[PDB]
Amino acid sequence: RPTFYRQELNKTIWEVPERYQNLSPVGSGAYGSVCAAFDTKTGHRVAVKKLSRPFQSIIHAKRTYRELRLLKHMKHENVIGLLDVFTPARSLEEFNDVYLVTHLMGADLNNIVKLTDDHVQFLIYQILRGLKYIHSADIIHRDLKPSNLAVNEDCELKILDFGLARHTDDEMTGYVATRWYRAPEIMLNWMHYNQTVDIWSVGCIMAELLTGRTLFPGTDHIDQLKLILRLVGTPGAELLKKISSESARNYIQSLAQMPKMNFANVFIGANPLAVDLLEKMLVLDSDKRITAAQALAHAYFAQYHDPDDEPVADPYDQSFESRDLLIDEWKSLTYDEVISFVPPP
Ligand SMILES: OCc1ccc(-n2cnc3ccccc32)cc1
Ligand SMILES: [Cl-]
Ligand SMILES: [Cl-]
Ligand SMILES: [Cl-]
Ligand SMILES: [Cl-]
Ligand SMILES: [Cl-]
Repeated sequence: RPTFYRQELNKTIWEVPERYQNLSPVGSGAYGSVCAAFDTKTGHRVAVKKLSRPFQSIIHAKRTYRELRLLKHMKHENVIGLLDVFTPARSLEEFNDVYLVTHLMGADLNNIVKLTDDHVQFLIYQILRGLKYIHSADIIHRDLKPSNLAVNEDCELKILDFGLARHTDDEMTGYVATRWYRAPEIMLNWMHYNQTVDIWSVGCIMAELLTGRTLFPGTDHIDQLKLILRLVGTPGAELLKKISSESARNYIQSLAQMPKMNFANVFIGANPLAVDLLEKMLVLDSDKRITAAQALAHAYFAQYHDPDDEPVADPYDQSFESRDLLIDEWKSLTYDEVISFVPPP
C-alpha cells in the first residue's frame, strides 16, 4: 500500500499516493474534478480525476461501476486507457472516494481545427482504427464529436468521453454542438439503435475537416432533420417500415419528397475517394452504412491501411447492465475492481 498525502485544491480535499506530485486544477465537468500532475513512477504528465458523489444513488453507483469497467477494458493506441485507479480507504467499510489516472490530454480536434488531404486521411484513419476496436467488444460510443477527440503535435489521435447514457434533454436543445454529430434515428428516437450510429458521427467529422464548416448546424432537432434530408434525401418505404413510432412515421410522410444531392457538388474540390467514402457513411438507413472494419479497407486510406496492425478487443461482459442491485452491492463491485487493477507494462 502506498503512502498517501492530503491537500485542499480549489475548495476540495485530495488524498493521493506520493508518486503523484505538483497537482494543479485543470477541469470542471459534472462527473468529477481534474488535476494535472507529474507521475514520478512512469515520468508522464498525467490527469488525476476525483469522482464527485460516486455512490449518492443506485443510478450514480451503477454509472461509477460502468465507467470503471469500461476504462479498465480499453487497451488501444487510439483510445483513452487507464494508467492507475486508487482509493485512500483501507477497507470496504470506509470506502467513499475513487480517483482515475490517464495520460494528460492537451488539444482536442477543435483546437487543431489549415489541413491537407493527407491530414484528413491520417486523422479519420485513427478514429476508424480505434472504432473497429471499440465495436469488436460490442461497445457503442454514442457521442463522437471533435471535443471528444484528443490530438497531439504529431497529429496522433485518441477517442475519449464514452457516452455513459448521461446526456440530458436540456443539453440537446437548440443551436448546440452536443446534437450536430448525432444520427437521426437516435436524435428523434425512431428505433432501437446500434453501433452504426458512430459511423454517421465520423462522416459529420470528416466533412467538417474537409470544408472547415459544421455539416448539419441545426437551430433545433427539426431544423437539423431538414438539413440532413436535403443532403441524403427523404426516406423510401423500406426505411419508413423500420421506424417503430407511428407519430415519427406520420411526421416524416408530411415532408415533400427530396432526392439525394450530388456530393461532388457539395464537397467541391475534395479528393474523389473522400467524396465516395462520405456517400458510404452518410446513409439514412443505418443497416446500409459502411462498418469501421470495411472503411479501413477503402482506397482513401491506402497509404495507412495495414491489416496486421488494426487489432480487435478482448471479449467484454456487460451482463451487469440488466442486473438490479442495491447501492452497497454496486459499491462493493466497484471496490473489487479498484483493488484488482493491474497497471500496464
Ligand atoms: O473520466 C475519465 C477521464 C476523462 C478525461 C480525462 N482527461 C485526460 N486529460 C485531461 C485533460 C483535461 C481534462 C480532462 C482530462 C481523464 C479521465
Ligand atoms: Cl507512492
Ligand atoms: Cl492513453
Ligand atoms: Cl475513501
Ligand atoms: Cl464538439
Ligand atoms: Cl469482460
